[PDB]
Amino acid sequence: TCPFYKKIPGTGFTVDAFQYGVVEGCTAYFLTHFHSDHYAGLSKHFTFPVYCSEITGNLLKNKLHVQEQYIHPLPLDTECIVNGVKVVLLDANHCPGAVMILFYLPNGTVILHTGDFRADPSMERSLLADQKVHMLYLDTTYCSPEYTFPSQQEVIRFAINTAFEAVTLNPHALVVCGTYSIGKEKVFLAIADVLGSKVGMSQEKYKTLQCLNIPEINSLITTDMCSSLVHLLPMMQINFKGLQSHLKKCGGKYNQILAFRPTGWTHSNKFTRIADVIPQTKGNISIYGIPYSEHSSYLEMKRFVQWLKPQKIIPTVNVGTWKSRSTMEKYFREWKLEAGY
Ligand code: NI
Repeated sequence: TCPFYKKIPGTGFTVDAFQYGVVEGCTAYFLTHFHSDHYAGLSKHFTFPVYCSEITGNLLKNKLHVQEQYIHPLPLDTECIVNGVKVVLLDANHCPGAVMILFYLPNGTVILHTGDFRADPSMERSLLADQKVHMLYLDTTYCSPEYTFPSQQEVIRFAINTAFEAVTLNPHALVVCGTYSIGKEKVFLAIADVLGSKVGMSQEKYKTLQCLNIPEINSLITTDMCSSLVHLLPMMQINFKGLQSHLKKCGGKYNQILAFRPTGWTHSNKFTRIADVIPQTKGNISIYGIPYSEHSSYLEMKRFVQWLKPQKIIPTVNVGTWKSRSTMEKYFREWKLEAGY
């Protein structure tokens, strides 16, 4: 059965609730983004209305074969009416097509569901600037002060310089990048761009990328692996065995692999600065874990919330243990007392 934090009170609406069967009283299902924990349950047999971004709608149609008649894509930053309720989708600064949803309830309550987000000061000049928000359903993934990581910009800088240096020293090195979902496409795109290569990948991943409306994409990606020196592979294959095996398949074109695993936060963020990051090496294979996050750091989340000043917060992540729930509630209270709302 559908949990309470996936329901929008006073509406016919749910958010990211497709794994529960038919939800009692649900007249429209919103989907914030195409990540599997959120889309779980959707397919070609789904016959209710789904509301989402254009990009998300492209993936529903082409990857899960949902029928066109039930996909309702909405423009960003635009007041829209859905079953008699005013809504707005806003960019979530998560993966491609990821939104936050503003709901304007009949009774005057205003609710913001962030879906999955990376809070940014640029959100303080969206349509959020104009009015008060009563409830905030918040992506609390890294809601604890030990969660620090660098900006996305600093991480790409590190990666571009690393890859550029290695291939310039050895023109027979291959660069490999791990993936398991949409998101983080800048990692592999920026590296291909500095090396003047296209990024090569399987047919299923190429398809997924063709749904994302990225400008001049046909110029960056390809399924011909032989013509590319930046390869994408599934994240699980980014280990010494998986990579040695892959190198075999390249038939003596390359004699070295430099690979990257984009993670979220790892505990080595507590001690090491981005400039100081070093790989794990075995033979002619090196692997860098790089902390490219698409979720708010603690400080980025705090800033957004203390700006917003919601009357009530409902977490959507880490909600399963009393210890986590308790911890999050203590931080909300601090933030509230510190800012004075
Ligand atoms: Ni996500």
